[PDB]
Amino acid sequence: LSSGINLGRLRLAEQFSSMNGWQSKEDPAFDAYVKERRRKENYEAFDQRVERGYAAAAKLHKAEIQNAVKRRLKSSGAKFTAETLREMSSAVTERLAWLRDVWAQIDSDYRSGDSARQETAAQEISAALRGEPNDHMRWVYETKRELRFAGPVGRRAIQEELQAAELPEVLDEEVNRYHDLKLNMMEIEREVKAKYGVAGQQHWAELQAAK
Amino acid sequence: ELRLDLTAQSLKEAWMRVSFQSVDEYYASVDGLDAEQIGEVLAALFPELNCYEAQALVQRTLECISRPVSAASRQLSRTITAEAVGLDNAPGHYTNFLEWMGRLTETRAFKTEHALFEFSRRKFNRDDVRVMFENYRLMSKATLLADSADSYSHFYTVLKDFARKVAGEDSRHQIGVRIDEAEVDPETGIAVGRGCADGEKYHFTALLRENRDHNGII
Amino acid sequence: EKYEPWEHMKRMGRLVGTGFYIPPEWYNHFRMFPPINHNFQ
Amino acid sequence: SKFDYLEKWRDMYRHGTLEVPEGPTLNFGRTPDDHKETMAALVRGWYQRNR
Amino acid sequence: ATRWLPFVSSDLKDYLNRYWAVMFTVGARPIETGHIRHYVSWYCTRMKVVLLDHHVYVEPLRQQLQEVSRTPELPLLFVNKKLVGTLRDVELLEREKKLKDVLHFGFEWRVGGSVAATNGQKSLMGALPAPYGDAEFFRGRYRGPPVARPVVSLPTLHPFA
Amino acid sequence: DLIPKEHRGRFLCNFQLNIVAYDMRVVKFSPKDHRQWIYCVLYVGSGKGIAGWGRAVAPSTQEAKKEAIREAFSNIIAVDLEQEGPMYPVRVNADGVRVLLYPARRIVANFRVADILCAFGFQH
Amino acid sequence: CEELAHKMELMGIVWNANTYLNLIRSAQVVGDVAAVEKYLSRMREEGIPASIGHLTWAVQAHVQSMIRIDYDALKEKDESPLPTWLEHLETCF
Amino acid sequence: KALSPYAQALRHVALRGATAFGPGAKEMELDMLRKGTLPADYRPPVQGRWDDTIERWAYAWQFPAEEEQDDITKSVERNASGMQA
Amino acid sequence: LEPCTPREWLQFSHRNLAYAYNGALRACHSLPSMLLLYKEMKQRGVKVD
Amino acid sequence: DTEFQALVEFIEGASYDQLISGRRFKKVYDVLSENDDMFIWLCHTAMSVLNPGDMRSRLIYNHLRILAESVASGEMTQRTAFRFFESAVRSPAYREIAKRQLEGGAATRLAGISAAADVMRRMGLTRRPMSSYFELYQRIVERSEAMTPWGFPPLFQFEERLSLEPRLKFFSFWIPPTWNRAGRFLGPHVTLYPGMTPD
Amino acid sequence: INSGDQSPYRYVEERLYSKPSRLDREGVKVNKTYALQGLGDLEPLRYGANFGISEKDALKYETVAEKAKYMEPPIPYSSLAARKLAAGALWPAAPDPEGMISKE
Repeated sequence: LSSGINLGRLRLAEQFSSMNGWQSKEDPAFDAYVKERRRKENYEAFDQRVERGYAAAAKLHKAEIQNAVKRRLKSSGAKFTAETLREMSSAVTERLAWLRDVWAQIDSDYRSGDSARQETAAQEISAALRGEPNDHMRWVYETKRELRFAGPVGRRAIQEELQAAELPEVLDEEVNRYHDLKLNMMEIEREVKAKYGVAGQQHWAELQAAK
Repeated sequence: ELRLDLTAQSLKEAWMRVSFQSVDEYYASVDGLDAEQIGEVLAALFPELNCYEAQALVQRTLECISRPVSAASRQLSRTITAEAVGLDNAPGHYTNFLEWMGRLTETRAFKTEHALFEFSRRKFNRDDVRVMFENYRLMSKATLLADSADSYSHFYTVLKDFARKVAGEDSRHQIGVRIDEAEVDPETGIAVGRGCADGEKYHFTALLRENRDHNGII
Repeated sequence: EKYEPWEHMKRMGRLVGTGFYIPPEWYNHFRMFPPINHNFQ
Repeated sequence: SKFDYLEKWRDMYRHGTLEVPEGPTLNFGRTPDDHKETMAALVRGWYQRNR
Repeated sequence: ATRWLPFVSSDLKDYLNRYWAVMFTVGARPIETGHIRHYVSWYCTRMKVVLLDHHVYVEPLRQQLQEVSRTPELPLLFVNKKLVGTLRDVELLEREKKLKDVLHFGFEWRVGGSVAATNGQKSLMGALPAPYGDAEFFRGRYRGPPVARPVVSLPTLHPFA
Repeated sequence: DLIPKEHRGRFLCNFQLNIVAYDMRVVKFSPKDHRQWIYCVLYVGSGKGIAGWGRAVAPSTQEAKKEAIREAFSNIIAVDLEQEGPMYPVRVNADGVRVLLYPARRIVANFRVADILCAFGFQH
Repeated sequence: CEELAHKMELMGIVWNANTYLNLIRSAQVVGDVAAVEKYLSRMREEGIPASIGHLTWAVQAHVQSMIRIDYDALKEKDESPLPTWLEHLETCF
Repeated sequence: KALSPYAQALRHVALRGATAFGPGAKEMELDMLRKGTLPADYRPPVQGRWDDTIERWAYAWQFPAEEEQDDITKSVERNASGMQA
Repeated sequence: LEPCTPREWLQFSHRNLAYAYNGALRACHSLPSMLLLYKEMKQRGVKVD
Repeated sequence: DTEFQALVEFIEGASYDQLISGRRFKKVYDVLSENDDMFIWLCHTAMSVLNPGDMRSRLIYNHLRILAESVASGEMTQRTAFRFFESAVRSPAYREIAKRQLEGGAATRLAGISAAADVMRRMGLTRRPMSSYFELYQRIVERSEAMTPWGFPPLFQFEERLSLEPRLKFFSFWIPPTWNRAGRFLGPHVTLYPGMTPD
Repeated sequence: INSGDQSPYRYVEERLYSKPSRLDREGVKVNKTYALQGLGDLEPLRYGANFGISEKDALKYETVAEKAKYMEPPIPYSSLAARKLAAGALWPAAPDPEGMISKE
């Protein structure tokens, strides 16, 4: 019917159909669009290795949030509806933005130049790539459970202490998922034998004799 | 090629004697000097140099700011053709892509991954496997952890010799015949060689000398 | 015809509609950008 | 826009008009005790703004 | 729905548009037609052979073939309205393993480099760009296995094969 | 690993199994050796919309059951239990076996088919 | 509706005052003042100005939020919803 | 969350700390490449023209199409004097 | 590789090692890297071709 | 890396046994060749031949991008992914777009493949941080889908059935049981394929 | 290869193209006949992983008609298939013509 919309998309079709009309100085409108894109990119873009680490961490956090909501549904016997899907997606997006800022700290450290800051950024990037989960998250879960089970004055104290810290929103389901999973025995025996040596071996021998 | 490379380096050092790149300038591919400036200086300093050679010097001087030799694109042009990549009436884009691809191929990761590809294609022998085993054995645990950060360094430290082998006609060892050293008596200049046949029946030792005259008999 | 991508989309739609299956992201993404149809043209 | 303000501040920093500490002041998520580090980094600014 | 009628047209373009693979020949070149038939049948592609000796419109079709192929060579093969060429070109495509695709799908690989010359599986050893060139000035470079060559001609088994 | 990867972390319901049939089947590997494997067909159901049926051959009953369950989870399907059953007659013919599925207010099938209807959740 | 808007983005039909108005209305019909504020913030961080219609539908999101709060789960805690009602009226005025 | 652009920029600079005003990731990659200390992990920022071309393609798949540029009836509406005549 | 058994002694030779060292030198990409290899060539009895 | 572990095990075992054995080479080769890179590169090569301006091309581009992301994340299996891919490729709009593209003298296909390599690196669709670029070099310098006129490998599963019939004589895909003398081991349980001999 | 009371050609034929060889390759425990291990890109594309169709699964169907009815389509493409395409090994090279010469 050749309207404004149809004519606009028809005109946009051929320039990108070819390889000529969309180059560095051919289309000023496309040039301005790309300039804005690059202006935003140079600010919100990280270094490559930190980006890889951030991708791994974001994958882990997405999986954990999904596991939390699945735990809620399995426990309560409800059914996964569109409202649940939207809540899931919104929580995931919030957590991704939060840890995006966290890895903004990490990237700034990695690019600072200071040897100690670059060192710390390097070990944390390496841990993220190897997939070992953070200790900050462990502390967050422990503190959330402590707040849940604390009396009123203790709750107020911790809540006002941490209210400005900007910790991520953790679902009760996620905290309980962290807490519930059992603790391994080999790591415990290794740690006790390393921290106490012969006393550790003697204690573990006594424990196994009890077994 | 050597003439052009050295002239480009001389001009780059002259410019540095006389005098960082931003993202916009990098994308525009505008170096510290312009093609017109390079052409004018070359024409002034070198009268006899022809127009085609002057254009070549301009191109090489412009390109040495990025990569000194950049000989990979010239070769890759023969392997990959414009029609094949579907870029026939866009020579500028074709050359841009060829430079991009050659400078990427020159990278360490590219060599490591080509070596891995060939290993998967089974073009190694027991000698190559032994060399890889020696490299891995001498590689230490702390060095392994250090190279795991890069994720290509630990592959390369093991495949380095096989990386040479896979690049055949340009860098591959040729195991030729063994060449020993002469063993002749200094005083009488006699060489002693051995020969056997039938196991224990026929055994001979031949003494060979240089007959200074042209009258040699056996 | 039993293996058509449209039929796969419908089967995943019923699975997700039961209420005890967790949809993949590609289900909603293909609802947004459905398979390319040979018919009607 | 955030980026317009941020670019203007970039130009001000380049000209020396404004001073920004080297390294992140608002830091969180990396260590269990990080709001404390942020407070330690912001004490000077808070006191100067109040007085 | 209609009676069977052999197709005839004075235009080479009608043949190209109608038949996928069409070869024009004559009865005086049986061996070349036999070889092209062997190749096409080996690759299992429907092919129409047209003898121009008794074909009506012989001169029109012949001049059209000559102007499209830029040579008088009666045994000629066409696929997707293009010219693959005579027996020599068919043999060349068979040699470098592009005939399967030019017949089945109608396009010649333009990748560059030969696939026939292989010692084993096909890989990329020796394909990477050489820094600075100078592939010739490494006199002790790897030269490959000791290829053997014949001393005399070993008379051909058949005057045709 | 019994559930395929595409269906791994997605089922929110507990499945319960039953076997349509076990059987003994002879399989030829070479003209000089014939082995005597076991053939099992079974189906799994959740009782809330998700169910499937699989079958397999294996040299042992447990191996056959494992493979059959893997196939059943591969070929799992689903329905809608808003009305706990159909709302119109469905007549299909799967190469000789002609099956009618119609609405009701109870289960009006023999025991074998009633078990499948329970697996699906179709009470009406 | 949300996925149609996302498809507009991915197809390059950039969002507009009307698109954000549709999103705000969709959030209001259920009473998501949080999503309404996030949409207004997205508009603000973009160049488009929010208009009196957007403010109207923010107020409507507020009234729906007042309606939707769970008075049974509030009673079981013995908590008056009056502070929440006052918060809503304060922000609207 | 509901942060306005001003507070968003302030938070950005708080999260970075005077590195936000530095060169940038691409610029630091360029400098590392020229100085020769570029880990094999990194994609070298090389051949700016072709890199820009491919990035332009990638952004081209999202570029909006201009719609309804000008309407003659609206133009006639706008000029008061002509409509009065 | 250092020859240890007589089978490898039947293959070891300085002028032939010149071939392997030329190949490594050509593979090298930086003059500073080739300097260590050439210094080792000279430290060894490798015949320079 | 798991593939690094496989390479280490292979070299260890070969040096231990003083021979390269079929078992151990099979193990290392399988560890090396188990990856979805083939399908993701298939899908992105198909995406390349599209036009960034056409709206139908944009729809196909996003469909194939979603498909590649899903297979990479492992949500959808290879067989289902191939069914979706072959449908989207056999579509008539895709063939019209590719035919329009191949006509010009300057086609944006090369830029498409390069941007595909960059996207694969960034999105983490690869096995190693810089594998996509060697993949691209291989696809360009070696017979693959990137060098075909349509952007998919030259198989009859990716061709039109109406285009299949008039070219090759195959029938009018199993050996009839009446053929008791076909080959040494050929029987009715041995399948055949239109344009290839997988044997 | 080691050939006993049989020619090497026939031995490799049996160990490549055969019911027990295919079953062992798919991973079915057979003893008298074995497939050839680790052939890289040389094993037939019919028996490459991610191609063809699984004979361990095909054992489940008692008749060829039942196999045709219940057997899902084969995967069109694979890594080994890409290698074969690159080598040009998707169709054997044409042998010399025999339909135009007499039998010697």
